[PDB]
Amino acid sequence: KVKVGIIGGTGFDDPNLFKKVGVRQVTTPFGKPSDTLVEGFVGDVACVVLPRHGKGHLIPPSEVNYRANVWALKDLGCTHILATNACGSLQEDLVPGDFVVLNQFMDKTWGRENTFYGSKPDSLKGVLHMPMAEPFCERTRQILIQAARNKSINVYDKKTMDKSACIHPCVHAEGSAVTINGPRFSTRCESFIHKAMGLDIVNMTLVPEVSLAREAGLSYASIAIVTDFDCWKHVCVDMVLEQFRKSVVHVREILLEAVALIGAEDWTKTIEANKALVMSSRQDLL
Amino acid sequence: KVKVGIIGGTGFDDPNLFKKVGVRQVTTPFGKPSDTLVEGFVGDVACVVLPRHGKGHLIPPSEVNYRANVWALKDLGCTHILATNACGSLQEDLVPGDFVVLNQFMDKTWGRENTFYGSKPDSLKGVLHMPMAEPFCERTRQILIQAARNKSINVYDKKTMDKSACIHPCVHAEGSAVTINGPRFSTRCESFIHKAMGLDIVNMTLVPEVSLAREAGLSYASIAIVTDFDCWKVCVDMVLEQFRKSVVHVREILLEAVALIGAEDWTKTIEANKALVMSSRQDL
Amino acid sequence: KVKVGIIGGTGFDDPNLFKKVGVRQVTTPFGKPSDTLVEGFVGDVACVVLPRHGKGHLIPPSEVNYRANVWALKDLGCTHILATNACGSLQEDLVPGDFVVLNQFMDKTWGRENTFYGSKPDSLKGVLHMPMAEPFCERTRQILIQAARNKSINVYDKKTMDKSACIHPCVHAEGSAVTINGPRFSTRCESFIHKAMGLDIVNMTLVPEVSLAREAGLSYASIAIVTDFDCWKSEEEHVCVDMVLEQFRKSVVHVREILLEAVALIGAEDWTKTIEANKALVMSSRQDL
Ligand SMILES: CSC[C@H]1O[C@@H](n2cnc3c(N)ncnc32)[C@H](O)[C@@H]1O
Ligand SMILES: CSC[C@H]1O[C@@H](n2cnc3c(N)ncnc32)[C@H](O)[C@@H]1O
Ligand SMILES: CSC[C@H]1O[C@@H](n2cnc3c(N)ncnc32)[C@H](O)[C@@H]1O
Repeated sequence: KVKVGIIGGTGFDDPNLFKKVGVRQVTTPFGKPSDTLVEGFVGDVACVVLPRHGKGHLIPPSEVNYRANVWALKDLGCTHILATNACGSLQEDLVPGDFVVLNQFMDKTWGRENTFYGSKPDSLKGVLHMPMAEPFCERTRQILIQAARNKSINVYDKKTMDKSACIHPCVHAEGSAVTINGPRFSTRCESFIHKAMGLDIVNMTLVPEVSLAREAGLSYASIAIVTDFDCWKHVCVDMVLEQFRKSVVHVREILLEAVALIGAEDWTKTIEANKALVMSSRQDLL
Repeated sequence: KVKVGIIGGTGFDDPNLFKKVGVRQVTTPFGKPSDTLVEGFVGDVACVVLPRHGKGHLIPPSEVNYRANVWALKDLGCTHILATNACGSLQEDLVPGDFVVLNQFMDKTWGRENTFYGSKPDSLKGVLHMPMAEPFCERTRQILIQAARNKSINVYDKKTMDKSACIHPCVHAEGSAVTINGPRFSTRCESFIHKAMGLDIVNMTLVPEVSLAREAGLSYASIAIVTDFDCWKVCVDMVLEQFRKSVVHVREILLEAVALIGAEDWTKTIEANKALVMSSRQDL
Repeated sequence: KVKVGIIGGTGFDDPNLFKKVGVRQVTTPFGKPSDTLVEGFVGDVACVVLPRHGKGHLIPPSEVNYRANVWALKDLGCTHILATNACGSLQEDLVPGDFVVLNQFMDKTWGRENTFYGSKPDSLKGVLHMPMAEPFCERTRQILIQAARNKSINVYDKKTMDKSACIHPCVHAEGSAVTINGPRFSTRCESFIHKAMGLDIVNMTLVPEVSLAREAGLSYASIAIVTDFDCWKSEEEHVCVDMVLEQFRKSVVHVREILLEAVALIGAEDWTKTIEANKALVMSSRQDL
């Protein structure tokens, strides 16, 4: 049976997705998650919410315990994780107030625990080399886009639609993220180099969250909230929080509809393949 | 009033900038600085100098306590930091013996403490997300450039001048650095990749020093010394003589830059520096 | 005079290279190596082999003690290190089953000890800034290439041969590697970005091994084994552990043949000046002295 975990980032401290049924404080083999987990239901579908940066946003991106957050949701029997991520746009048609259902990323983070497996005592025994060519669960990506359509939110696909058909605010049907380590924002030089590489948005939290989700055998998809233009075009904290304020109502609608849409389908084969993928990536056993 | 801290890179392990008035062996919340801080004056202007690599150049770039160095200067009441940074050139017009007053960078460092704030036990409490689009203090950059002019050094600005102004040796009035972790120098493949990205010089020490200075509310500017062509493109005695001549020039730039800083009002700039820190605290 | 160390990667967790003469259980000032080191002879040349990931391949690329592996081989008197490195191809002409005698790299690793020297108690006292423009030992590179020829394996030299002269499987006489930190494989986005930078292969273990060998005054060369296309070529078999191990199975005998012949070729030459130069480069790179 399906159970959807939700990891909320900047601006999503009041998800208001369901009346809470229960509240749970857990530990994992990798430490404590960012905060208490809040439990409830969307229809018949069990749902669990946690704030990535903890209540009060005291934890910076580089210090978030991504391993504990993902493993805590796995241990509650989540089959899916939906994530929100505030980001800066590197592209003219990705405008503050738009959303992006990411399908690609380039990793520029460092110093974070990015795998559950290793040779040290605070990791699980083994060597896990996971395929990441298409790093998200494509089924769950498409459910996020379909949820946007079902809630009458514009969807823009730059492959099949002229730029003049891009009506803001819109959900972009694809996009690539560069994940930088933070906590500072990029220089103009860095922003132009990321733009020249063809990346669409920049953010501090996607990785290693997406990677650990796949290690945990979970279907993961992110909805990126464009809160600013990165400085190739000026981003600051107050600018980001103000835009997320204007966009959070849509984030809620999409996530709410997405959970219901997940629950309406059979995931048996996908889940079995998620699990089999973890086992076939163990080099120490092969 | 103003007080200018100076962080001396390679070639400045024992700077003879001013008569030593006092010395300060301090400890910061983030550990010990690279060495004792030397206090004095340039005319009327208070000044503090420390060698980034310590006496004897025993501390490699990745192990320099950038947080302690910057915070120690802040605790002494510095309003500005001037820094020197030896570098390799990535471009044909940047020649050994030239200098660069950097205005941009691309960060390839890792494993260094690059922020004063966090939830970790060895940081101050808070989440600080600093804007860094133009990461230096532009007033202080122009002062280093003017100091070079005042000491009869050629200044070349490829935005406002044609190539005829690029007469060596010259101070390049803008430039972008890639900061690598070291300690090894780049491969030819790495050098060509950085060149293709349009970067001007490569160095090991600019970041996180520039980042932490802005976190500390301080105006910061770097004068980079071109010591070599990086290996995209040489007896040691000639290299050392040329570096020696470059150090004389940089010493003159720094002393003149301190006097230039002391001659202007910085009230509003300093208030803006501090306000940028406060408005960058997301946890508040 | 000469003694050749060998660091075996994937496919070499049990090297099986020569008759075991001595088994060394050692420690270094930087900790324990990945496994015991096996000493013996290839023909008349002394040789030492160790598995980079240890016997069970329980040590991931990010956690290998590169410093201890290299220093341990130095302490046993090695003058040379030959390394194998499994990799994915970023280029149409580098096909699974080919090998690459690397001559360049771009480093995207982090969090690994990459130098013997520093100011902390677990390093040697000093500051070493090594030049790395051409980061391999060129004589030892050419010996790997000659060893392929002596064993009737195709050699492809893009500088002197046309694209239609590339016959697979072949040893490529040059190539650039991007070293990523792992353990995950690259995304499609990352793979196309590395390809656009002109890199030839992607791998997780070359760096800092190559850098520390030069710091130790040793001649180092890597033979990269193309086990997959990296995921830019989606119309091919997508990279995974199982595919890598399967291709390595089909290639390992030829890798051993090149290694064993290269060891013999190294012993057949004089290295007095090259070793003196390796050592002098270390001393002239000390910036505390
Ligand atoms: C509160 S502003 C910083 C937070 O917003 C995100 N963010 C928004 N815009 C950007 C940007 N232009 N670059 C990087 N991260 C950004 C980051 O992931 C971070 O957690
Ligand atoms: C004492 S030599 C090492 C110093 O040289 C500087 N440097 C000079 N040239 C280069 C270069 N081409 N690449 C990197 N760093 C360099 C680095 O910042 C380092 O502190
Ligand atoms: C078992 S597959 C992963 C191992 O082989 C190497 N390898 C093979 N293919 C790749 C690839 N496409 N990218 C990165 N490393 C690879 C890595 O260095 C690692 O030790």
